[PDB]
Amino acid sequence: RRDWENPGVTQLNRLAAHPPFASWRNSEEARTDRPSQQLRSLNGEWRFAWFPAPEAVPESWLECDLPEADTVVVPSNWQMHGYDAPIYTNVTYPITVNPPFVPTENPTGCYSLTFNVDESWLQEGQTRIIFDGVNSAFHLWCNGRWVGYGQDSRLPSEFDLSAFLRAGENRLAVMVLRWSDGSYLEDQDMWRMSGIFRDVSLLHKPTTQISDFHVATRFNDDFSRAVLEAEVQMCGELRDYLRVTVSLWQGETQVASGTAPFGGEIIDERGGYADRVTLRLNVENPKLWSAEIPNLYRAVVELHTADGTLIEAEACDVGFREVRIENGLLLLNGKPLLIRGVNRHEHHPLHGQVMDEQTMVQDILLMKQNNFNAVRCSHYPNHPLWYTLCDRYGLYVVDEANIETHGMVPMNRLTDDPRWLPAMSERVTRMVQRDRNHPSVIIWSLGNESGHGANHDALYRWIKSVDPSRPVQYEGGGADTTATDIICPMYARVDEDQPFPAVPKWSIKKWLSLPGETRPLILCQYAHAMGNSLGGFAKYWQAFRQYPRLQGGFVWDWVDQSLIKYDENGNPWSAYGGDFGDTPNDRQFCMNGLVFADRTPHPALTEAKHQQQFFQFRLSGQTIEVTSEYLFRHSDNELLHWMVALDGKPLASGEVPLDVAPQGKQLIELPELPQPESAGQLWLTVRVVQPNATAWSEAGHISAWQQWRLAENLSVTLPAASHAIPHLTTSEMDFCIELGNKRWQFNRQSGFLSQMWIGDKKQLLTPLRDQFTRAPLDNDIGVSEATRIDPNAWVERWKAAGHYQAEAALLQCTADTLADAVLITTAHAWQHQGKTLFISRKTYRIDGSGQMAITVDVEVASDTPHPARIGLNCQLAQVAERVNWLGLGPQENYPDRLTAACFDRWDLPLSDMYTPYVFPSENGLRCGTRELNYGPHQWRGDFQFNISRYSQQQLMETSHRHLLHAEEGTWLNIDGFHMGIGGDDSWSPSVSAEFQLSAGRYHYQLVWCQK
Amino acid sequence: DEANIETHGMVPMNRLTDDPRWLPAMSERVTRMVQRDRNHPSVIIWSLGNESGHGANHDALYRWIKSVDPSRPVQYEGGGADTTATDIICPMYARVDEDQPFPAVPKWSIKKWLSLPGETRPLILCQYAHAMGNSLGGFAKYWQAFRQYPRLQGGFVWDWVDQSLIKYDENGNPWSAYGGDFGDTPNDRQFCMNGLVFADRTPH
Amino acid sequence: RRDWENPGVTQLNRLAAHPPFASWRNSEEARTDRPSQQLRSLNGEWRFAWFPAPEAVPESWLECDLPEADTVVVPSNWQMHGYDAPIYTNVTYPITVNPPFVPTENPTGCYSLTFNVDESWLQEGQTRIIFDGVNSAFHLWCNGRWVGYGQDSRLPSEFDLSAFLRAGENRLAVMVLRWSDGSYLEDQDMWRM
Ligand SMILES: O=[N+]([O-])c1ccccc1O[C@@H]1O[C@H](CO)[C@H](O)[C@H](O)[C@H]1O
Ligand SMILES: O=[N+]([O-])c1ccccc1O[C@@H]1O[C@H](CO)[C@H](O)[C@H](O)[C@H]1O
Ligand SMILES: O=[N+]([O-])c1ccccc1O[C@@H]1O[C@H](CO)[C@H](O)[C@H](O)[C@H]1O
Ligand SMILES: [Mg+2]
Ligand SMILES: [Mg+2]
Ligand SMILES: [Mg+2]
Ligand SMILES: [Mg+2]
Ligand SMILES: [Mg+2]
Ligand SMILES: [Mg+2]
Ligand SMILES: [Mg+2]
Ligand SMILES: [Mg+2]
Ligand code: NA
Ligand code: NA
Ligand code: NA
Ligand code: NA
Ligand code: NA
Ligand code: NA
Repeated sequence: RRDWENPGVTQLNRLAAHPPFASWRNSEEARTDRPSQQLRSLNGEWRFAWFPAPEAVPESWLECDLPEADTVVVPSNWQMHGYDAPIYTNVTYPITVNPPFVPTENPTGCYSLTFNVDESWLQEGQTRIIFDGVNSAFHLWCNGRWVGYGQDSRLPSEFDLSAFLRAGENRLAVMVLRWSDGSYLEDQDMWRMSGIFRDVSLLHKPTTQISDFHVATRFNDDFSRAVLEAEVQMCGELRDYLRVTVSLWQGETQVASGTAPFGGEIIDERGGYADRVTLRLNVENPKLWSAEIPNLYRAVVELHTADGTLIEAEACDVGFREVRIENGLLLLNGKPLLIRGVNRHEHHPLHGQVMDEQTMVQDILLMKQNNFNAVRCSHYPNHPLWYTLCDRYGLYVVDEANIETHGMVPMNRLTDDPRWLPAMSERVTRMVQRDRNHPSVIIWSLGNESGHGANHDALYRWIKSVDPSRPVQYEGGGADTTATDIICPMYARVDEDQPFPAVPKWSIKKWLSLPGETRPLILCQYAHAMGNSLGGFAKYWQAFRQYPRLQGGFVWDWVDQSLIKYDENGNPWSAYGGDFGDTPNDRQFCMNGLVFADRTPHPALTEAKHQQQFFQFRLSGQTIEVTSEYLFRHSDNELLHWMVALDGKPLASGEVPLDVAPQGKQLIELPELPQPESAGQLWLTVRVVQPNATAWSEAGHISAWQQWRLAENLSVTLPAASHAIPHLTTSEMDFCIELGNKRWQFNRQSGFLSQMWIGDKKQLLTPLRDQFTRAPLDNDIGVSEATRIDPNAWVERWKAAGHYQAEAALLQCTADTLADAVLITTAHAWQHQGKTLFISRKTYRIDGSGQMAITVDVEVASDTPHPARIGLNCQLAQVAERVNWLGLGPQENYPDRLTAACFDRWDLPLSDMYTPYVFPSENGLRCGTRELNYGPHQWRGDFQFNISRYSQQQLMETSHRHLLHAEEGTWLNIDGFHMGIGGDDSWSPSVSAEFQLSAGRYHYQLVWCQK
Repeated sequence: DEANIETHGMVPMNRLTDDPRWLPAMSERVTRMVQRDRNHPSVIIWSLGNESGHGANHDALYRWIKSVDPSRPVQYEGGGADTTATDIICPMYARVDEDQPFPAVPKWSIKKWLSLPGETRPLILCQYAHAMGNSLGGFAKYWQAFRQYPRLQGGFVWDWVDQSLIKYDENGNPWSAYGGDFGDTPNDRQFCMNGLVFADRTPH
Repeated sequence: RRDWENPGVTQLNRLAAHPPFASWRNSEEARTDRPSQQLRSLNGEWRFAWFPAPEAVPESWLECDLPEADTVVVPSNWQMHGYDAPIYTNVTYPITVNPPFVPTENPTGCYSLTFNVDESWLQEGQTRIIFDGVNSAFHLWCNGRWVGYGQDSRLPSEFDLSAFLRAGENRLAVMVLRWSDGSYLEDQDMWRM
């Protein structure tokens, strides 16, 4: 049969889909969500054997274990056990595109399990097996007899084993095909793996059972009254003595209960459903569910007899909330949402695509701690526990069908073809059937990157028809097609249009107002967090706040899809595309997360946290106005802390309880802040602290912050008469300056400061030179590759211009002695293929105090690409333990990504000054720095800097962080100016004009002195 | 042009048409018809089938056609003749002036149907005036209505030709047979003859 | 298999649907809607045998004409030739309602034809068979090898026979099932044939 090369066969003998069941036989257990004796896990140790194709599978395997098999844990992806390599390809399918056929060499995983079954399960009722996730298709045999087949790697497949099992020991055999016609619908940008990767279980249900149930909650105009309506269907023999009771509980309190015999209302000329019943329960003043306060009730559905004997019970958590689009706005409980979302793939660096509760809870907690209120299931239905957790912790979810055909040409080749309508419809319909009772799901999505075809239009209407309670979205075909209730583009910029033909990506602000357009706009993916990125994140947030119809978005994405590999000494390291011998591959494009694979945050997460704050502040005089962005709760677990500091030196602070209604404001008068006897800048910092711990945060959690510069007192105080005067020694090749136990040497042919001594100790490993380049970020590189250069990428514009090859030419080097100091003057030109790219003019003035004042004036040819930076650099001979600076921090910050950083005095171990991006590049800059301390040196001025054991050269020559090695000494990069990092996307230049170094002439000055 | 989908005998009538497991099967009956007949200018309206209730499968298919071929309206009478799966109010046997208010799927007088609150579509009976035996009494009352009301745009008489079959007697003489005459049972007897013309084309 | 008791399988190896084709190799003929040499009719006399269920059909029939078969005209409805009774039921299904199953006694018509194919059709190009109407479902074999399956009694089912024919005489074998899961969607008020 070759059922795995026929989109017309997506399954054989598979049971209908339905919401999570457990068949409790005790109502209270159902109410409490406790473990059910009728639902057994078959997870654990299985037998497994790998074959290169299904044809190679021995027939004996159906009857008995293969001696060559191994014993492995299930769920798992077999690539993670080393049986074959996982492949990282983004768009291009991992197999030849020739639908619906798959390669003849098709890795086949033969899993088997010998286990026991009690007669009690067989003597009555139905015993089914449930495979929550099998990638990508499989055949199932039980005791050597063929049971059935299933496709869709992301939804459960269940089969009735009642007639196949026997009391005692039984054997399951499952042949899993890596590739199948299902693969053409699974072209998501993620590792391509396979296997039994989600749970396997056995479920026992009575012959007469609850086969489906749907819960709806409708409200009156102000949400002070609701009706809970639960439709219940049965399978089995109808009998008049049968009943269904549906009860609603708020904790231990029973809120409502209704009982009815089967028999629905008349539907049409042939009657109604004799096998269904709908119970309707009124609820006054329901506690409403939202991500702010995830109030939940428990619905218990009991199937029983008139005399009271329970047959079985099913149940679910219920959240009272209405989701609707009106007048162009997405409302939840009648208030317009502001989605602070993120797309999250199911990824574990060691377990591959196998999810576990601990990881899930770790993700959720980090999300809520960082002010996210929503998640999109990019790009398939998730493991079932995820929805339970979103329901209870409180996150709005976009549940998305496992349909992605990105690699087709054109993208809608299959989605517009009716012969693929059935397979696609199963991917949508079965998801809705399984997840429609979860209150956390607020929007359905038809899949991802599959163009726009008529099949999407058919399925969009199917959903709208079956479940009017939730909007339907879909980005394919241009983001605003007839298959979406929400304009949901990916990577559309804030102000800049990208008018691609047929599927233009307009500026979001302009998109909203195109002729005839009225829908809300929520980006399905925005701000690509690959490497050092998130530049321009604030721009989105300012627009979402200013424009009602701009309702937010899902950042791309939560966690890097890096996998762990082990070196020669068995040490682990983070790998990406190509690292398993997979080819073609898309290299580092699999790492786009706000957190690394092991959940440590990237610095960008803090920028997200800050922009997504729920409290806004303005300052006026001594007055602070706090405005709450919560729609439903009062700030009842919040206090405001404030502190006033001069140049990092705290002068005063205090705290004020916050009591602001949702959407309201609170004024807070700060007490008279005394004046200050000292030059410097006074800064006010406020933080919102949650005094009490919550289900997702600890006591003392800071949820928001903001700063303002208050007065500044410029220094007008004259240094003081130098104790001594520096001496200049001139030789043919050098200018030397001596002062006390310090000496500076300037080489007359190079024109740079080549050496500095403190006593007899040399302080430099390489001379102090201008630097106009940076080891390229992922955003600077984009898609450019040696085999296919993208001449438009920043890195290629820089290379081509000669930025990385340009050599300094001396134009001038002079020394003069002044009354109290020595002045060195230098000028250099940087040229390439005879063009002058940059000209740097400087003065060094060394005085009686031993301070060295450096002034730098640079010219940049208007016709060369704007440079990555304009600074100086050097390799210091010293290695010191800490770094202390008065500037923005404490974490890495760049020009277009520094809103979350605060101006203060920070002190960190040197290694915290380096960001271990998997793919190395320029990293760890801190901007807005007035003073920097390292070892006995001190630099003062107004600059940006980074300091670490790695040279730019090394970072730009190294592709994996595990291969970097500390160089002798410390590399110090001190910049007058640094280009933004961008990140709107990572494949097209995205650094905003206001963040490019295009002024033509730049000036900066620093004072180097000994401390 | 009408898809080969009729599940009249189910209880309730949309049992299959509302079941996603039957969407595939239904879908091919509709998509394969459009793919075959879309270039004929005589086809001016597509129909989703007949007496199959109103199920979500119908809504999905209605949309698919609207999407693939916007040139022709889509109609479908199931579920009450004015559901969200039809561009045309297309009842079967609705009377001219007399309402028949059956529960869930009332059959209003056609004059009154047009003007129900919120209604604005054209009304063309998918089936009207049952030509079984000596019949067509009251035919003129429809025509008078069709002519006076712009939005009453006519209808399709039920039906063209009797489905009687020829049998031969003892003497070899042919005779017109109906339900049960072949030993078929259960059967619906003469309900198979409702045409304006006899099976041999002779007019009634 | 029992593909006829599974709404998940409405066809196997069937080609996509499309408007009426004739593959004219002369433009003026296509202009005038004249007959095309590339579109041939298989209508006329075929061999036919009736069985009470698919389980009763002999394997011999795939490769060899059944001597007891009769010669009858195609197209036709087998009730009209007297092999079984046509049934007139309006609403009530003619079979017990238990989708997607059908009765185990399921009248099966085994039709077959030996016909010629010129080498010219085989040296190049594609040769497909087109059944404009088969009620209600069927399996098709060509020269004893299985080709495919189809449902929906009112639309054409087409199969590529390019790899199955040979120049000269060829034999088709079509096993037509009276009832199938397709029957649940064919409850029109008319004779059931
Ligand atoms: O879709 N593409 O053909 C394509 C080509 C070059 C770069 C990105 C790109 O598509 C983009 O890839 C990113 C990578 O993280 C995401 O997968 C995103 O969904 C996709 O649109
Ligand atoms: O898809 N990618 O992630 C990716 C990374 C680096 C280079 C090319 C690449 O994908 C490639 O991008 C080009 C656009 O430049 C095309 O869209 C191509 O089909 C895609 O495979
Ligand atoms: O559909 N019915 O249940 C039903 C019951 C009794 C009488 C007619 C009837 O249905 C009507 O029957 C006529 C008979 O020629 C047509 O088939 C019409 O389409 C159907 O609605
Ligand atoms: Mg298949
Ligand atoms: Mg993609
Ligand atoms: Mg590559
Ligand atoms: Mg700020
Ligand atoms: Mg009768
Ligand atoms: Mg079938
Ligand atoms: Mg021969
Ligand atoms: Mg009927
Ligand atoms: Na907004
Ligand atoms: Na990616
Ligand atoms: Na408070
Ligand atoms: Na690098
Ligand atoms: Na009229
Ligand atoms: Na009739």
